[PDB]
Amino acid sequence: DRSSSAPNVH
Amino acid sequence: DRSSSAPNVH
Amino acid sequence: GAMGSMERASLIQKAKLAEQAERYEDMAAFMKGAVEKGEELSCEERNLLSVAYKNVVGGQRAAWRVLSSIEQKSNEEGSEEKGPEVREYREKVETELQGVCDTVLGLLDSHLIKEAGDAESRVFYLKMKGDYYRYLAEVATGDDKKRIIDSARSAYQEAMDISKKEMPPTNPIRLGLALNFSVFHYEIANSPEEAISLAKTTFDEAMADLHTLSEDSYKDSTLIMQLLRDNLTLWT
Amino acid sequence: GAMGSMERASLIQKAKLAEQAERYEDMAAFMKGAVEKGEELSCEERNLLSVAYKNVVGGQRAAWRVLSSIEQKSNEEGSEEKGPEVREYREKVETELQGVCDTVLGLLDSHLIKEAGDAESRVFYLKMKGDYYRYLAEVATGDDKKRIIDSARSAYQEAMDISKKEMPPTNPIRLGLALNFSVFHYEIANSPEEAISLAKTTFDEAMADLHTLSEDSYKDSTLIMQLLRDNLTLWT
Ligand SMILES: *CC(=O)NCC1CCN(S(=O)(=O)c2ccc(Br)cc2)CC1
Ligand SMILES: *CC(=O)NCC1CCN(S(=O)(=O)c2ccc(Br)cc2)CC1
Ligand SMILES: [Cl-]
Ligand SMILES: [Cl-]
Ligand SMILES: [Mg+2]
Ligand SMILES: [Mg+2]
Ligand SMILES: [Mg+2]
Ligand SMILES: [Mg+2]
Ligand SMILES: [Mg+2]
Ligand SMILES: [Mg+2]
Ligand SMILES: [Mg+2]
Repeated sequence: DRSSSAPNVH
Repeated sequence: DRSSSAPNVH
Repeated sequence: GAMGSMERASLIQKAKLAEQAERYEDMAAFMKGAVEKGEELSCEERNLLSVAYKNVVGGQRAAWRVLSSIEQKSNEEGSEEKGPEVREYREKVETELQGVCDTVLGLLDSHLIKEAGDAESRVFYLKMKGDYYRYLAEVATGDDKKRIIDSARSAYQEAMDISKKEMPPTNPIRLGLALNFSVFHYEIANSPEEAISLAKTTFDEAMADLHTLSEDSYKDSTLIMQLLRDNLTLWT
Repeated sequence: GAMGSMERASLIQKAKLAEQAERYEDMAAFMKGAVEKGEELSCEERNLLSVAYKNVVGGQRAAWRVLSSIEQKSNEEGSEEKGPEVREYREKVETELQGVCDTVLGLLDSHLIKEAGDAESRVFYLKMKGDYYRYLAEVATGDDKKRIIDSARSAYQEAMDISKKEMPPTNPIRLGLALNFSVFHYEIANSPEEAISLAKTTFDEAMADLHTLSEDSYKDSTLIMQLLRDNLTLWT
């Protein structure tokens, strides 16, 4: 499983 | 609210 | 790019890879190259061609519908200052959509329809011609629209004629064709009576012969029958 | 071409339209044109730029990962390991991904980094530089990889230094930067100890000051803190 980075928002 | 046409399969 | 010199088998393999990567524009380009090698397509290959271009135009159609809705809402409000940008961008997406449809119709005319051996494949391609004229009709206006609609109807009618003479009522191609022609009637040709009549007849005749369906195509045929039912519920 | 001849306000409006239509390639092109007008971007506009390019490269990264997995499975001996196609197509997708990263890095260098007035925007653009070097590093092999990694680290470190001097610990940009730098440590730099230490310190210091954070940033900051927690659980 890959690490999570910052998502797209708003 | 449109009619359904044939989908993609496989 | 230079697909003319590429091995046909390599183009098919790359189409399958593109499908796995959800790269549908690439997938379509690979299948166009494969078509242009000049051999008939198999069932699997027809499915690759169909899935690729349907995904591309599907995205374009969805985008066009969003933009057209915004455009119309803007125009309705009628503010002295809004509307030109959305019109221009809707036109840009529309032009791209028309280009893809023209590509598909070109391949059907130049390579696929004439050169099909059997009735099943001929009906599949004539259905596809009907579908891509129908997608052009969705965005057409004025006189050009009447010609495009006539082209769609002609293709679908020829497909229907062959399918009724040559194929069982539960054949997935025959069913998918009837479903799409009924949609054409309802959504494009403003002919709800014909849409309902065709969908009802198709559903009933398929159900009457359901006990003869091979398990291989059972899934696909029953799915189309469900969509006929869903449309009938929506239309009545 | 067209971008340069459109007014800035029109380019922004079209970027927002493209976003609504889920046309992220178009959205990115519009935002590149807007950047090229030479004015600073607002917060909203930075978000448009980020969303657009992140979606484009996101699709490419996903496709690359699929193809690379197939390629590696093929290369496992015992597998029929049949053909150059997957390598060739993986390379094609890789080249396109590198092109997009180069475009973003170019805009950052030519227009955005030098011209930012305030700490928030400076940190945001340096974070973005780190991110796009990190995406290059994901596909890099050999000597160029070491240089790319160094470029990513340098950008992230400069952003970290500014953010610690100038911004509260629960600021969403400071948080997003720290999250991504921790991912860099773990996934790129072979530094799990630093990844965990940074994520843990970031989380604790953010929570300690959360009661001071403005309500407009609460949703975004709490989302990043959850991802820090989730990564920490995954890494330990
Ligand atoms: C054997 C063969 O030619 N197969 C390829 C075709 C691709 C899709 N068509 S269809 O568009 O008529 C269709 C039918 C049923 C469904 Br659930 C979806 C699409 C059928 C055969
Ligand atoms: C004010 C401003 O500059 N806003 C735009 C930025 C867009 C995305 N970044 S981020 O990549 O740091 C980030 C932080 C938090 C989340 Br939930 C997602 C992305 C922050 C500001
Ligand atoms: Cl436009
Ligand atoms: Cl290729
Ligand atoms: Mg040969
Ligand atoms: Mg008004
Ligand atoms: Mg037009
Ligand atoms: Mg027959
Ligand atoms: Mg101007
Ligand atoms: Mg073998
Ligand atoms: Mg390479």
